[PDB]
Amino acid sequence: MEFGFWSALYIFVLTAFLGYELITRVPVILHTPLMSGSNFIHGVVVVGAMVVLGHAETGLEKLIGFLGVILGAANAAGGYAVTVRMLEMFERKP
Amino acid sequence: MDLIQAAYFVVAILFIVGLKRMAHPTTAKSGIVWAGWGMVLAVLATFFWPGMGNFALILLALLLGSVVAWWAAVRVAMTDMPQMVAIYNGMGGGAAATIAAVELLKGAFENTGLMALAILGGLIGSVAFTGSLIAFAKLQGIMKSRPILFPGQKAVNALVLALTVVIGLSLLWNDATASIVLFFLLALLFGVLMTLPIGGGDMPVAISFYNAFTGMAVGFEGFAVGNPALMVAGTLVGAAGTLLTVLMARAMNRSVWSVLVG
Repeated sequence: MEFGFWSALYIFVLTAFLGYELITRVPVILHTPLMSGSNFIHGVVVVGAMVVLGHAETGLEKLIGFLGVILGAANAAGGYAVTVRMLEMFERKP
Repeated sequence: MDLIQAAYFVVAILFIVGLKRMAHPTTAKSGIVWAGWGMVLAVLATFFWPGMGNFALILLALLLGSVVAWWAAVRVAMTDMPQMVAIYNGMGGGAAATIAAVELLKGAFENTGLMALAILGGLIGSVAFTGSLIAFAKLQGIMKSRPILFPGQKAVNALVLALTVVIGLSLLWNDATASIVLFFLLALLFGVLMTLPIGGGDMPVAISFYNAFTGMAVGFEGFAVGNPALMVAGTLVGAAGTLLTVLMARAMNRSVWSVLVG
């Protein structure tokens, strides 16, 4: 891994343990909204695509970096929206 | 470096707490809100990356993708929410691959182990991408719902995957720009092939599976390039996502492997 190979490996595994751990004891009714929110969260891919795009030369790199950001932005935007709508199903009417 | 570090750090705390709260009944509604700020902070803070340019392309692409996507999510019937989760997921993975792909063809890697990480994330991303699209198609009735089977499929799938992995490793010795497009074609190709056999009724577990897959994709992508916001959030979701897939399968009184096959 990166920025200190061991440093990073500790991060990788701790984050993985921590992630796994937060989700144990989730109820069934919350499965798919949980899926939507976690799907929304890996929406940060934009940030990575954004940096690829920001440093792109050669034009191929711009094209494919341009798609990267579109794809990444929809993942975050769309995922957010969808999660919110699922959560509205729990809500009463008056 | 240090204020971005500081921002991206607070972003992790916001995704962790958010994901934490999405998982409990009283606290679920706030969860998405907390993670929301996470995104905002992250998207702003990355403008200050040193050496940042092409800002017009950037503002275009953020604006284009975010709005068209928002537009769709809001109009769709509640009944089509599974495929929406699928298709936004697919594109998350496509992004993971694009990051990989660009860096791979500026060959901007000194450490060959990082290169390997990037390639792994590319492969996993590309699979999630087309994999999640086949999922969408099926739900939407654009394709046969039920398992699309054929003569010696098991073998052709393993074969493409094997061929993909192999020509993927190739990029470590020879990173020829021809090998790169081939690598991705094959990774996208294996994405589709993987999901043909998956029935429409099992699709919730396939989608949860691909969610784990793109999370992982982006965490790998984040470690390879030096990006903490991806490293954390990526694996956080990859790890939570694989557990989710187990629990969703269990709930559906069936197993993950079964879902994958016929």
